[PDB]
Amino acid sequence: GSLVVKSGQSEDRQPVPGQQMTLKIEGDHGARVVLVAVDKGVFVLNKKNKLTQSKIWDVVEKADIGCTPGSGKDYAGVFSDAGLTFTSSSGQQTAQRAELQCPQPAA
Amino acid sequence: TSLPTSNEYQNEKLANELKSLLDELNVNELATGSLNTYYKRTIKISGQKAMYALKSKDFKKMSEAKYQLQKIYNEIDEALKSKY
Repeated sequence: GSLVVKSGQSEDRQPVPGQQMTLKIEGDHGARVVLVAVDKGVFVLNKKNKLTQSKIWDVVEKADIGCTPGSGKDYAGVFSDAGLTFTSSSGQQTAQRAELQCPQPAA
Repeated sequence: TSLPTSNEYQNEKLANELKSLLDELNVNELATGSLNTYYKRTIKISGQKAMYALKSKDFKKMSEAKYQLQKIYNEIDEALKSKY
């Protein structure tokens, strides 16, 4: 989707402590939003483990069952490297795989 | 009689404006009693500024205190309406 947080006011820069201000949140209709406002000094002490959208996609890619940027040794290796199983009535079928992880490169 | 001169009438108009807000000052300071501590802090700070400005007759301080006291008054008005 698209969630955006911005100020409602368009002037009165640097508000006063305790002052009322308007927080404006633009986002897809029907979604539930959770908020947290923290002093940046806490992150100057420790900014580790900060969750973000990029690290979310990082965990998704780390759970991928595909192990090759395409191609393969043959038609069976194409599907087996992509993460697919193929089987036909004729007899042609994908290579057997019994491991969740991807084979490790030699490096 | 002769009519008042250039600035005497103007200075009186400003003072009358400040006197008006000061009459309801004790009410507004009281009204913040059930409001958040931000208002209670803000109005008592803005209150003395107007009080000193009136007895000093300083145009600079009387002008600012007027608009300073007017702003916190408007903040209280919105606060009471949204508090219901």
